[PDB]
Amino acid sequence: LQDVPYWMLQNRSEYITQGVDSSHIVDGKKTEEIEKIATKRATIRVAQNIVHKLKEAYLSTNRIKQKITNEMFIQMTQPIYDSLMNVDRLGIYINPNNEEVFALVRARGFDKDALSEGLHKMSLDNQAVSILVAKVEEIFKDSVNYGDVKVPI
Repeated sequence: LQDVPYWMLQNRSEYITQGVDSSHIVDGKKTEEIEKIATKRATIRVAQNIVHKLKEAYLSTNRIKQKITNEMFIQMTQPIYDSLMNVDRLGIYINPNNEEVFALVRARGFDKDALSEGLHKMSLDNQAVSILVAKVEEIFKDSVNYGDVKVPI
């Protein structure tokens, strides 16, 4: 395993459909296992980045009429995560100081009908669900501009 690069330590919130997370080496787990854990966490981070962007676009030029609270935004994380598809690990690295494994992942897509169904089972009205799902689609469409970038251009 290569050492974590500086770019993994920089703010990468612009790369919404990419996620970076980590796992320490743990008692009686070997590296391959820890890598699976870091990668799952990295994928959960993608869902959290999307939620953050939805909350951001809400609290702007928002068109959503309904009140959506912080708790409701948090509660969107699972339905988004559940809908993610074709999540590629772009990179796996080790921190030399503490043995901690870091993963970089990118979600290439999401299952739009699954997300819709999930949001419809929260207290989100029809218009809210439609705009939110639209916004997730736009995030994915727009993600081609960064794509699989590692070292930023």
